[PDB]
Amino acid sequence: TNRLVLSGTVCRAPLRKVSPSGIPHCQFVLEHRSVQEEAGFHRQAWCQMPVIVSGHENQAITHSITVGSRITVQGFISCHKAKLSKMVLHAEQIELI
Amino acid sequence: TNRLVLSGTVCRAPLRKVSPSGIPHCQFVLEHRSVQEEAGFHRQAWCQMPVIVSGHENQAITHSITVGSRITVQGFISCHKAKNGLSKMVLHAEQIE
Amino acid sequence: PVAHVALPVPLPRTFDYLLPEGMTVKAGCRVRVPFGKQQERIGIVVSVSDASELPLNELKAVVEVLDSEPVFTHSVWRLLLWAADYYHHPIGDVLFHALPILLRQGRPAANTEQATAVGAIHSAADTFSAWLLAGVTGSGKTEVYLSVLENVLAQGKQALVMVPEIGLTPQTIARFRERFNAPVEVLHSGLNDSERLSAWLKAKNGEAAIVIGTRSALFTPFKNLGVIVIDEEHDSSYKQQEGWRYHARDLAVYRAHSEQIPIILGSATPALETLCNVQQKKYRLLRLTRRAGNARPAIQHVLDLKGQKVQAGLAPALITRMRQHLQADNQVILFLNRRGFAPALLCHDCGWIAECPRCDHYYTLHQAQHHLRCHHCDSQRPVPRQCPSCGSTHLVPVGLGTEQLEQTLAPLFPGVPISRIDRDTTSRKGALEQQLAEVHRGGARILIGTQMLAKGHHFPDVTLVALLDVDGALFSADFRSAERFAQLYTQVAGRAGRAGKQGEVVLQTHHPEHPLLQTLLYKGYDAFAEQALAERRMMQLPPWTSHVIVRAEDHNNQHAPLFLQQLRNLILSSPLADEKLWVLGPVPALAPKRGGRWRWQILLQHPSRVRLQHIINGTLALINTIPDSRKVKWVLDVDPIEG
DNA sequence: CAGACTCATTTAGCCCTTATCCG
DNA sequence: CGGATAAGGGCTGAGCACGCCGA
DNA sequence: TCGGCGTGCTC
Ligand SMILES: [Zn+2]
Ligand SMILES: [Zn+2]
Repeated sequence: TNRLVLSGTVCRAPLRKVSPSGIPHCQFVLEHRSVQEEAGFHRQAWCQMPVIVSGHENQAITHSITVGSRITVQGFISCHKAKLSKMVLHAEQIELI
Repeated sequence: TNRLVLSGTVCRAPLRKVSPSGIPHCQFVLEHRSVQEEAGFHRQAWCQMPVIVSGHENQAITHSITVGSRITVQGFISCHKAKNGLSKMVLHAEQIE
Repeated sequence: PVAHVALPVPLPRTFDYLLPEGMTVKAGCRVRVPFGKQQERIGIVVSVSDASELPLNELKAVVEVLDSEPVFTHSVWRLLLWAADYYHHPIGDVLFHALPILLRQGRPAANTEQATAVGAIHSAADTFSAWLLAGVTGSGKTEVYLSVLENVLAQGKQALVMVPEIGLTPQTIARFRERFNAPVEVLHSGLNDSERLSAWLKAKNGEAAIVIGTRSALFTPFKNLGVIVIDEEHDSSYKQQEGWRYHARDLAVYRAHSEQIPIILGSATPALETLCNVQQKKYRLLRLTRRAGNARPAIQHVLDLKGQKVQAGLAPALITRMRQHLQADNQVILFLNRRGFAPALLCHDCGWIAECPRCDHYYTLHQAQHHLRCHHCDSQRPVPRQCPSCGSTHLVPVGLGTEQLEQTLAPLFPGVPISRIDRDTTSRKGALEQQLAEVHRGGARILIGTQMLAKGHHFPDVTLVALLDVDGALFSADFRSAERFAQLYTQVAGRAGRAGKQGEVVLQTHHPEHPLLQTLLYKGYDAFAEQALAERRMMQLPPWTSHVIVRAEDHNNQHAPLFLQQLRNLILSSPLADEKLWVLGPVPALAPKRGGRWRWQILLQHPSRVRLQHIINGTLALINTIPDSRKVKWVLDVDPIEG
């Protein structure tokens, strides 16, 4: 069991690159600001999440993700060591509004 | 919408450092191992995302963790602060098996 | 004629009044005189003349003359005038501060080395000879005091004994009463008004032989004063910091000089200025190091703190040493100059820390009382449950305090009682005695306390002294912090061990290679004092120069900077000021906000104190041209002990 | 593991308020 | 039971008639 | 029409 759903705005600029295998790749950092529940007391939650989508055909949404009121990305998440990007996101499903 | 579903084993023994005016907290590290597959190739998922349990309502389930056990923790993703910037990314557990 | 009358008014001017025919007054006589159309206040006559600035018919009359004899003696009056001129304070306030409270309203006035030192003091008699007694803690300072006092009393004169704190008065008056058949009397703010007036009258008459008290006992007149004794001259209690800010030691030295009587200053750790005067041949030193009665010196150790598994602020080596000493049925004392449970409360999510708006200072956490208390304005606040910024409930105590130490050493030591003493737990007079009673019972006990452990209390069953969180004296902006830390460390370490048992001292720090710590640990306090005095000689510091600080407090941080800039401009634009004068610009003090009011200061430096005094007098005469002098609280502090 | 130089202790006005001893 | 006295606190260690401004 | 706040002076 490994899945994530996150809603937030984009940060910096959406980089789009083509892998040598022919699968387009888009990398961007998501800015999240929301309020959640913690021990029955409401508190705000915030984080910065780099998203590296590696879709080929279903990633057509990436052409219009630079500007968006609500950007939602869903799919697998896994982080790694960086000997400064430690927590990374490489989901596949992307939704706008 | 900020919700994360994850499963795996425990890496570090849990800590029960209490807080003033009650509201105890649990400090332990979750180890997750799985694989990801899609169109074109397959991906690997492995790192050590920490999990934080707060409040006395969930205190009765934090027991019997010991050192390694297959558990699933649900919750949102929030960051922390330190002298090295973000320095970590903890998971706020809401539902525990 | 016209009589000059001083009143308790913050103005450096003496009013002039017309004496009706048939009444005569002298210098320093209380006179009931009207002041405006409000009430007939009480004033003191400074001098009598024949001419006044105002027309003679314009002046008013004096209702009644309380005393036909001056309340102050000639020497006391001269000292009061000299101090008023030196400290740039209004004469009326200075004169009335030296009077008893009951008289202010006009109520009816109504060893081989020890023998050598005593012989030298006796030989230097009937002359102004200032002596300094320096030696290891536990020496025969009291024995030398008794010897010199009995030698003085052999001629039938009187004596004055000064102590820094009220709590030390009983422990020495008991010995004085036991040794001396002559009556003795105390005088301090602890006593009632009637008792203080009785002490004043007995001192004036001359029936009382020895007067023992704090800095307020220096102004008491004596029928025939023979010697002045100052104990623990390096203490900061001798320097007043409210109202008239004088120094007891300097005034006592001036009194000895004017009256031509011996004065003895005794302290284990002499102040830097005293040692500078000794080097300048102004004072005569006497070293009575006699091992404090064949008592072995303590063993000093330095333990590195970096990269160690500290359990509640204690290193494993320190824990093992404490356990070993407690196993041998000996008490252990730990020094931590903190109070409360945690010095600050920190949010684990966003880093928010509770801060006092009126002080810009982090709140101190108390767990027993369960509230946040400010240590600068005594504000009371409850312990927050959620962070006001992010709303998280992960507030964690951070830092170490005596309360936390007492809480956390219980699991480590199963059957070792723990005793903690500080200001918080000593709010009652009986509370102190019972806690000291428990220590005197012997056995095994752990003592946690602040600098209150360095007072007159002596524990004969403590063998290990450990200092915790000594950081702050090595990275301080103040140049006197090292001296204060060294004095405190010497006082605390001097109590380690006893004549029979060998003491051990362990110091915990993150910088064991610092020259200050090495010099203070592996060498005596005298070597560090000499090195620091030489270093200050290389620079320009108050031990070798004169510093006067003009502090200004602003309710809105607006008028103080401009007022201090105008004052600096007046200081620089004066024929009295020379190039050698060094004046720093308006900068915030060490505490930019203490009671909701911003603080700014100006530092004046000059190699000669007389020239600086003349410049300050000229500027004060020229203050009247500065606008907006109101609504700003400013004071002059001569030779500050802080900043 | 999360803050740096500090902190903390000390004596001495003044009017108003509260609680206690003595004739 | 009333008078005198000891212990504690809260802002302040100069203040009032006078004139100006906001409510 | 009346209360709160910013000035010299008091011999
Ligand atoms: Zn917070
Ligand atoms: Zn405060």
